[PDB]
Amino acid sequence: TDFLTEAHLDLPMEFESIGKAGSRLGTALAMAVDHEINMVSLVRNLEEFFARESCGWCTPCRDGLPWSVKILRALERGEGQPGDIETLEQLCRFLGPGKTFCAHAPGAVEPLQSAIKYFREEFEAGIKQPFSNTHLINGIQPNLLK
Amino acid sequence: EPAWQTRDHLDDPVIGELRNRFGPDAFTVQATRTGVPVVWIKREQLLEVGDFLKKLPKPYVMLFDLHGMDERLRTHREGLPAADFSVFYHLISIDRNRDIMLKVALAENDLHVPTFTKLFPNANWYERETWDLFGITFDGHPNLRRIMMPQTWKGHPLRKDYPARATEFSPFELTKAKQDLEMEALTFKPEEWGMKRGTNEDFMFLNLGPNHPSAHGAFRIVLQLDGEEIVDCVPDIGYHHRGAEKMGERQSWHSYIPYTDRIEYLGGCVNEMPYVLAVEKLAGITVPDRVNVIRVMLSELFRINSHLLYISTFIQDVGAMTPVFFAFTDRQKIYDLVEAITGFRMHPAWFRIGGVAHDLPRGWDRLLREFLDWMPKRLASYEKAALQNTILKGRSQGVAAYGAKEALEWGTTGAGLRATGIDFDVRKARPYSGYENFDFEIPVGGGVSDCYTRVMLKVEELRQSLRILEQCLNNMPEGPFKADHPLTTPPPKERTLQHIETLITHFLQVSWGPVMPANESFQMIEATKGINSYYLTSDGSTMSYRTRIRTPSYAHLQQIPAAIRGSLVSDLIVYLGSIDFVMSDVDR
Amino acid sequence: ATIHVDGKEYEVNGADNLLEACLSLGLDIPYFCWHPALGSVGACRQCAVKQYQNAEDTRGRLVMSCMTPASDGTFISIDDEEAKQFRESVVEWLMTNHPHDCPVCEEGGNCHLQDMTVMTGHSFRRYRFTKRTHRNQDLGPFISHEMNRCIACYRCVRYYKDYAGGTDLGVYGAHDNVYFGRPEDGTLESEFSGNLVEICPTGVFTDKTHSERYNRKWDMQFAPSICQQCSIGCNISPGERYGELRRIENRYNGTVNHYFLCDRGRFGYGYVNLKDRPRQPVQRRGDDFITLNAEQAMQGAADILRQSKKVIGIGSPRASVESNFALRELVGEENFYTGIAHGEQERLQLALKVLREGGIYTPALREIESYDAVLVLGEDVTQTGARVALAVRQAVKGKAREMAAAQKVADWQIAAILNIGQRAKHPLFVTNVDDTRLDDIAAWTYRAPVEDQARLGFAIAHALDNSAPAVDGIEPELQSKIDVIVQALAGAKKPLIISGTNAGSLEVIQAAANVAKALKGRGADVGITMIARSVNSMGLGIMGGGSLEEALTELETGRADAVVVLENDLHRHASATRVNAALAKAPLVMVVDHQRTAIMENAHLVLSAASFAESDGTVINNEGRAQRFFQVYDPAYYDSKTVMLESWRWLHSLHSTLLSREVDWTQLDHVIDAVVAKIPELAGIKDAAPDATFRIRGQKLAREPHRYSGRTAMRANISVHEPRQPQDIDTMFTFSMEGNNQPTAHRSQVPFAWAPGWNSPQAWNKFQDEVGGKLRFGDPGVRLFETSENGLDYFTSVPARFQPQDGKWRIAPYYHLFGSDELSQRAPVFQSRMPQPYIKLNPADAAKLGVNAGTRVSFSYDGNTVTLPVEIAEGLTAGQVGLPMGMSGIAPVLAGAHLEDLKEA
Ligand code: SF4
Ligand code: SF4
Ligand code: SF4
Ligand code: SF4
Ligand code: FES
Ligand SMILES: [Ca+2]
Repeated sequence: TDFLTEAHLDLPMEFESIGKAGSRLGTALAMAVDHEINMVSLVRNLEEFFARESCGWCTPCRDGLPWSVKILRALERGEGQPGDIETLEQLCRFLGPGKTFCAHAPGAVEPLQSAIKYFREEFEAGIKQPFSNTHLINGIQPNLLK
Repeated sequence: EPAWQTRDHLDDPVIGELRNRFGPDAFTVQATRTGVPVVWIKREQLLEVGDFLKKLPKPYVMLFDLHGMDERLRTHREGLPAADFSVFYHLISIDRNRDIMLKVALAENDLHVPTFTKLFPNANWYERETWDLFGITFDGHPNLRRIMMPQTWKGHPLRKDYPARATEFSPFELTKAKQDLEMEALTFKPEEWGMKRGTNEDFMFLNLGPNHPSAHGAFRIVLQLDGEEIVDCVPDIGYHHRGAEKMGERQSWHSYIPYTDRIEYLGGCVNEMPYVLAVEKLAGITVPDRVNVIRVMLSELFRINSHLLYISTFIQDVGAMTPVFFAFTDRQKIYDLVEAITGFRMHPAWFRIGGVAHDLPRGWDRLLREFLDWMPKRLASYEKAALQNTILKGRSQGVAAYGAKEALEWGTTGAGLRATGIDFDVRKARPYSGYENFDFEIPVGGGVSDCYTRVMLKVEELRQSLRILEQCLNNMPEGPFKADHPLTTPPPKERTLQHIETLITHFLQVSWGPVMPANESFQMIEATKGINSYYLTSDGSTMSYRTRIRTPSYAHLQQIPAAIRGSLVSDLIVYLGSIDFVMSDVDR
Repeated sequence: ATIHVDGKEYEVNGADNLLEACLSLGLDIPYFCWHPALGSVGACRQCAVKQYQNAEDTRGRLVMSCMTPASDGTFISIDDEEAKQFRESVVEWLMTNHPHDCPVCEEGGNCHLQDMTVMTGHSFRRYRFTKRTHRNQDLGPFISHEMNRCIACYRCVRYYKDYAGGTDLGVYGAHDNVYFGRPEDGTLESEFSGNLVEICPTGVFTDKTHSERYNRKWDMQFAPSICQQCSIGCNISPGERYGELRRIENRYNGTVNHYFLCDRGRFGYGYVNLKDRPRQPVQRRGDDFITLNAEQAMQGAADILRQSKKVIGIGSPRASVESNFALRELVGEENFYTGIAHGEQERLQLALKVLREGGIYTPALREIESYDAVLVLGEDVTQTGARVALAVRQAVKGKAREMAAAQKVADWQIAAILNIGQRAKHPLFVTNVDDTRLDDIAAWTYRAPVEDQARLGFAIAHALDNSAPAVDGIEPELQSKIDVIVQALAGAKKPLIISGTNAGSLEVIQAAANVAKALKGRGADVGITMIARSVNSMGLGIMGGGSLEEALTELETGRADAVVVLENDLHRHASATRVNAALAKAPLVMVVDHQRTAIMENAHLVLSAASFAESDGTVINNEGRAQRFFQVYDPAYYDSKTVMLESWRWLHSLHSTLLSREVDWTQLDHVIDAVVAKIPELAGIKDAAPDATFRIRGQKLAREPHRYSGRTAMRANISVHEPRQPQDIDTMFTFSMEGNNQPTAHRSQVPFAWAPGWNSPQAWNKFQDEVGGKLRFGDPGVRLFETSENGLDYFTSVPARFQPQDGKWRIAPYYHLFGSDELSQRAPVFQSRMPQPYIKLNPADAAKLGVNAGTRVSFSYDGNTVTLPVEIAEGLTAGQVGLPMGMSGIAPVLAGAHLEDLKEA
C-alpha cells in the first residue's frame, strides 16, 4: 500500500476514503514509520521483498523490480546517478495495473511512488556521482551527447 | 512539424492552379518526403499540363529531371494509380523557387508516352536514357536510340527482371565489337545519328574519341565540318556507364555510400551529402549541429579541391602548363587535411546515415590553419600568372556564349547558370546541412556565360569556400558526431563495443541493413559542377527500390551542340575545358 | 468482426485474438511469448497495444493484443506513444541481463529478440548494474544450451510439454532466476525436440550440428525441398554454404508439417556431407578404378548395354518418380522391377488400394488434428512416421478444446483450455508388439503379435457391423476391451484409423480397412491413414513393377545379363548372400547412387547420382500427395571435377546414347511430361510445381538472400577469377541473389522466409494468408487421387491366433527414429544418438534359455549367425524375439519373419 503522511491520519479507514487519498485500505493493519527511519532504506527493504517474491511469469515485475532494487541500493550507499529517480518513476508508471500479469507488481510499486512523492528529498540525497555507463576505449573517440 | 515529415503539399498554389485549369479528378496528389508536390497525371493530358506549367505567371522554366520507374515489384503503392511502369518529370520554377514532380502511369504492354522535347529540349537525352534503360517508347522523338548502352544491346538494364551482375566475358563479342569499331569508320551513315545533309561534297567528318587524354574522361564526338566551322555535332556518351543506379537497387542503404563517392569522382564528400540527406529524410533523422558543420567543412574542402583541378585543367587546355603543378601542390595540402580527418584522399566514404564515421581527430585545426594561410597567395599568383594573360583571354572570352534562356531550357546549373546572371544556388535558395549559419556570397555573372566568365566565377566560388572554411574553423560546436536516432548507421562505436542493445542495432544494421519505411525522398545540393540530386524510393526494405541520380554534367554535355554550332574546333576544346564536367558524372 | 487500428477499419475473424488478427493484416506488433501453434498466455507483455472503449475515447488502456479477442467494433492503437514506450521498456527490461554475445551467438542474423529490439527502436543502454548469469546444461547431440540469453518467454516449455508431450523439460527456480531446461544433464528425450531451435526466440537452444559448421542465415543458399527420411513428406528448407549442406530449416506447409519437423528430418541430413560419396563416374578395369567424365561414361555404358541381351532395372523408394520412370524407360516396363521385397510390395499395394479404392477419405497431416478418436493398428507411429504422432497428440487434446468451447472460452486462450480439460482426452487406442511413445496419452495399449493385432481389428470391425467377418476364440477380458474400443469409435463424430506397412503384416492392413469400412457403413466421417516406409514408397507402388526377388531370379537363372540399380542398397530388401551371389554372377552391374553402398565393390559401373540437395524431382508421400523438391546448390561450383548429375538425367542420357548414339542429358519438364503421358495415374505430378518457365513479373525465384556475402572471395583461393553463375535450366529457381523472394509473390514454393525487420522464422507470418493458416496462394503439392465413390468389400481372411513354436522365434520389429532409415544412419551425428542394438526377450523366454539382461546370444538367419546382447522386454509376448529393424545388419524385411537356433554365445 502507498505511504501516507501525518495529515492523512484523520480520515476514516474505509475502502473509498483511503482510495481517494491515493492509497489502498488493504488489510487495514497499518504500520507507523518514525523520523529515525530513512525512507530510502525502508523502500529498499520493501522492494527487495517484492523483487524476490516475483513469480517470474511476466517481464515488467520480473525484470523491473530488481532494477529498482539496484537503484535503491545505490541511493542508500550514496552512489546514485542522474536519471535514477526518473527511472524509478517510469518503473512505477509501467508496472501499474494491466501492464503486468497479476496485481503483485502494482502493489510493489505503490510504496515506491508514494515515498518518492512525499519524501523526494531523501531520494535526491543519494545521487552523488555523475552518470557513467561506459568506460573509455583507447583509440575510439566517444560520441559526446549533449 | 519536422523537415522530413510526409507532406502532400496541397497548400502549394500550383495544385490549386491545376485544379482550376484541369478539374479536380484529372490527377492524383501523392504524399511523399521529397519536399515537392508529386502529381500523377494521365498520359493523354501530359503535354497540356506541361504547357500550362510553362505558361504560368511565374513559370516552371527548367526540366530538372526526366526518368522512368519499374513499379511491378513495388508492394507498398497505397494511394497510387495502377502502374506497371511510370515516368516522372521534375520541373523547377526559379521565380517561385518551387518544384513539381509529374508522374505518368503506364501499363506493361502500352509502354509509350508523348515526347516532352517540344516543351523542353533536354528531354531528348532524358527520354533516350529512359528508353535505353526501361524500354519506354517516346512518340515523336527525333532519334530515339540507346544512349548509355551500345546500339546492339538486348533488353533494358533498369527493368526489375534484368539481372544486375556482369555476364561471362567472351573474347568473341570483344572481337565483334572491335570489327564494329573498325568498320564504323568506313560504313558511317549520317542519318542514324540524327544528322542531316550527309555530303554538299564539302562536309568533313571527324571523331574526337573514344579516348581522350584528359581528366574529364574519354568520350566521342562526331564533328561535321565546313572548313573549320562546326555545322553539326552529335556526342557519343555512355562509354563510362557503371550502372550506379542499378547498384543502388543492389546494395543496402549503408553499403551504397562508397558508390555515391564515385559519381563525380573529384567531389567526394560533396557527392556523399545528397544521398545521406535523402536517406536521413527516409529514416526521419535530424542530425545535430556539429554534424552539419563537419559535413559543410568537408564539402567545402572538396569543392576547393575540385575547383583548383578545374582552373588548372582549363589553364593547361589554354596552353600554360605550370599552374597545374602548383594547383596539385595545393590539392596535396587539401588532401593532407582530408587524409587526417577521413583516412582517405579521393573517395573518403566518410559521411554516414545520421552523421559521420568518426569524430574529428585531435589537431585538425592546425592543418586547416596551415591550408587557410597557404591558399590565398597561391590563388593570387595563379590569377596574375595565367588568368590575366591576354593570350588566355583571347582563347576564352566570347567562346561558346549563351544567355539565361538557353541555360534555362537546357537545365544548365552551377557556374554557367550564374554566369548568365540568374542567382540560383542551392545553398541559399533551398538551404541544407546548416548552410544558413554561414556568411558567404554567391557570385553571379553579367548575363553572358563565357568560358572566361565561368572560370572567373569558379575562382570567386573558391574564395567564398575559403571564407566558409574560416568560419568553420573559428566556430565549432562541441557536440556529437552522430545523431541519437535508432536508425543512425552504424551506432557510436564505443557503445557498440560495450552495450548489448547498441551491439544488436549495429549487428542488424551492418548485416541485413537498416530498415527504411516505405516512402520517397529527394535531396538536391549545389555540387562542385552544378546541382546534384538523389531521388530515393524505399519499398520498406533494407535496400533502395529505386535510386535516381541527377547530375549536372549530363545537362551540360547535352547543351554542347546548341552553344558550339558555327564555331571552330579549338573553340570546342576550350568549351570542353570550361564546362567543368567528368564523364563518370555524365554516365553514372 | 470489425476492428479499427490507428483510425483504419479492418475486417477480421472474431474468434481470433488481436495479435494474430493484426499480424494477418500486415501490421507489425512485437511479440515473444505467443506462437500461432501454441496459443496465447500473456507472459512476455511485449505485444501491448492501447485499447479504447469506443470511437470517442482518448485515454484508453494498455492491453496485451495476444490476450484480447478481436471482437466486433474493437478500437485499438499500435502506434500510440504510451504503447510504443511500454514496448520499448519491455525490450529494455529484457536487455538488462542479456549477455554481450551476438558475435559468438548462433542465433545472430536469425534472432527474433534482435529483430524486436530493432523494431521497438531501443538502442541506448542506461542500465549500469550487473547482469545475472546461468550455468548451461548438456542437452544431447542436437541441441546446445545457453541460458544466459533467455528472456523467460516460456515458449520452450509450452511447446515441449503442452504441445509435443515431452516430459524432461521444465521451468525451475523463481523471480529473475527462472531456468529453462532439464532437471539434470542428459539428452532431450522428445522425438520433436529439434523444433526448440525455431521455437526459442533467442539463442538458448541452438542447432549443435549446424554449430559445428556455423554460418549466418544471409550466407546460406536455400531451396524448397522435401525431407527424404520417411514417407510423411514434411517440407524443408535445406541451406548450404561452401558446397556442404549446413542446415535443415522447417519450411511452412499449411497442409502438411506446418511449423514442426521431427528430429530425424531436422538432424539426419549429415550423410550429404560424407566424404566417401561418389563424386564422378568410376569404372573398374580388372582390380583398378578409372574416373570418367559424363560423356565417356555414357558412351561406354551404352556400348556395353547394347552388346548385352537383356537389361533389367531395380528402382528404389528412395529415388524420385522421374528417376524411377527413367529407369523403367531405359530397360523397359516388362524388365523393370521395384527394388523392394515381395511381401513389402504386397503390403504397399494393399495400402495403396485401400487409399485410392477404399472409398474412405485419407486426411493430410494437418487434418489429422481434427479427428476425435484414433485407432492405431500395428504402426509404431512415433518411430516411423513421428509427425503423425505429433498430430495425433493434438487430435487427442481436441476433447479439452471441445469442453472449453462449450464454456465459451476462446480457442487461443490455451491455459484456460488446459485448465478446463484437466485430463479428459479423445480416445486413443494403439496396438503394437510392445510399448509405444503414444502410451502416455493412449486410452488403451494392446501389446500383442501382429496376427493378434489383426484379430483385434477384425473383431472390432465385426462388433461395429455384423456383415464383417467374425473372430472366434476371443477371451472375455479382450472382448470387454474390444467393446470399450467399439463404444468409443461408434460414438465418435470423426474416427481415424491409422495403419501402415511397417508392422509387416498384410492382415493388419486388411483389419484397418475393415474397421474403416464398418465405420463408413454407419454414416461416420471416418478417415484412414497409411504409413509407408520411405520417401517415395507410394510413388514406386503406383508405378509398380516386379519385386526384388523376381529380379534376383532373373539374374540368377542367367537370362538377364545387365542390371541397373538405382539408389538402392539391396541388402535392406533381401538377404545379403543372395544379392551378392546374383551380382557376382551378373556380367554387368551398373549402380546409379549418391552414397557409397555395399554393392559398389561388385559394380562394374558406378554413376555419381545426386542426393536430394543436388537434384530436382517429385516424391509421393503416404497421403498420396505429389511434392516437388528442388536442387539446393551446384556441386560443380566449388570443385569443378565433380560430375554428379540427377539420376533421371543419367538414365535419360543413357537411353538416348543407347538409341541414337548421342548424348542428350534432358530437361526436367520433359521427364515430367513423359511420366504423365505414359503413366496416367501419375498425371498429378505435372501440377505439383510450375515449370521452369515460371516467372514472378519476369524474374526467377532467388535461392539465396539479398545480403549474400563473399561472392568475390569464396572461390578466390582456387582462382581469383570469379566463375560464371550456375545455370538452372531445370526449374524456376536461380542459383543466385538475382531473383524474387517477396512474401506477396504469387507462388507456392518458398525457399526461405525473410521480410524486412523479420529475420527470424517469424517471417513465415508474412508469407501466410493468415498466421497459422496456409501459404498466401495455397500450399504446394497436389493429391494424385480423390476419394473413390465405392469402397472395397470386407476382407474375410481372418488370421489365426499366434502359437509359439519351439526353436522358431517370430521376429517382432522395433523401429527407431534414429536408426531405422538408412541415409539417416549414415549421418555421423546419429552415431551419438544411436542406441546400442539390443535383442528383446520375454522374461519367460529368457528364463527358459537361461540368459539374463545384457548377455550375448547368437541367432542364425539365412545360414549366418550373429550375436546381440539381451534386453528384457516385459510387454513382448512369448514366442517372439525383438529386433531393431533397419540397423547395421538387420534388414527391415526381417520384420514378421521367423528365426532359428537362438543360443547363448
Ligand atoms: S506481476 Fe504477478 S504474474 Fe507478473 S511476474 Fe510478478 S508475481 Fe508473477
Ligand atoms: S540471442 Fe539474439 S540478442 Fe541474444 S546474443 Fe544471441 S543474437 Fe544477440
Ligand atoms: S529458453 Fe528460449 S523459449 Fe525458453 S523461455 Fe527462454 S527465451 Fe523463451
Ligand atoms: S516425420 Fe518423416 S518426413 Fe517428416 S521430418 Fe520426420 S523423417 Fe522427415
Ligand atoms: S505475445 Fe502477448 S504478452 Fe507475450
Ligand atoms: Ca538441376
